[PDB]
Amino acid sequence: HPPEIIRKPQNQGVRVGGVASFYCAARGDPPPSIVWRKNGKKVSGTQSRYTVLEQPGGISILRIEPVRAGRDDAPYECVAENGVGDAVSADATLTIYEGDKTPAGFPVITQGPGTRVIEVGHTVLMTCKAIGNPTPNIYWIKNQTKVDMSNPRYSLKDGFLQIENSREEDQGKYECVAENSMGTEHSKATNLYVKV
Repeated sequence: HPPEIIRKPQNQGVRVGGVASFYCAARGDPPPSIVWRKNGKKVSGTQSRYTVLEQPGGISILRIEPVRAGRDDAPYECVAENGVGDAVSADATLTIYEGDKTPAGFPVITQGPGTRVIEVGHTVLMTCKAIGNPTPNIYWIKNQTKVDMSNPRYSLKDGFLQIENSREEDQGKYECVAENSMGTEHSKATNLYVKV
């Protein structure tokens, strides 16, 4: 059976020097593989600044950082192939904004997470203060992948990430992402250290 894309990548508008990422998810029988194309050519995670992350659920993420004007702004494609003769694809473009040429209402992170040390068993609240029009959605990434918010110790409070009863496992490099219809901004990433 032909594969189907259950989550299409979305156009991204990002500031020069920032982080861009596209998400794609596909499934099928036989199970499909996902590849990313840029200007019609395969993208390889072997090249610097480009990273391809796979996760269970048929998920592939293309992450680019830092983005360079003239180099990374292009139409991309997610292509899901089953290896037996069928493929499907979905397009998404990366638009890069230099200087103050951002769309009006583009998300601004006025305070991102800062370097923090927390004692085991203590609660930490990581700040992400962002503004935009529309009001931005906020989500959290640790070590390049979305934080699993189904963890009962993790929750969002007005966009801030709360980790209760911290464990050594929680340590890592966190960033928040502020997104709306006008663009996407990643905060600088910072270390959470858990002191035992």
